Amino acid sequence: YTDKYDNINLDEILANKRLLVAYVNCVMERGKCSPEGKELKEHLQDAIENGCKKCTENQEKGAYRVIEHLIKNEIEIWRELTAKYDPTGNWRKKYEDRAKAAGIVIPE
Repeated sequence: YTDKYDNINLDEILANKRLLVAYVNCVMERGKCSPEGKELKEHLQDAIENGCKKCTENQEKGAYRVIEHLIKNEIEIWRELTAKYDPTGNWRKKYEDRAKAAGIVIPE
């Protein structure tokens, strides 16, 4: 399935810092996107900008895996992503509330 491909690529991105940086740069429009990077970026952007209006259930889950990872481990990147895609902050708040409910402490 294309879902399986997304899942293993997300597994790779979250495990390898080089891939995560390349992916984040692709999402932030400051680096090249591979075809899979472009596909995952579409859903991560949809998640932050629009609450994943067009994401399938598996795509939304995949986007949140990266969101929670960034909130917990790369807060500065999470802040850049939300300033770019959700400055209004309603979706940002929904995800931050979910991460806090998972016990993640978020600095101001």
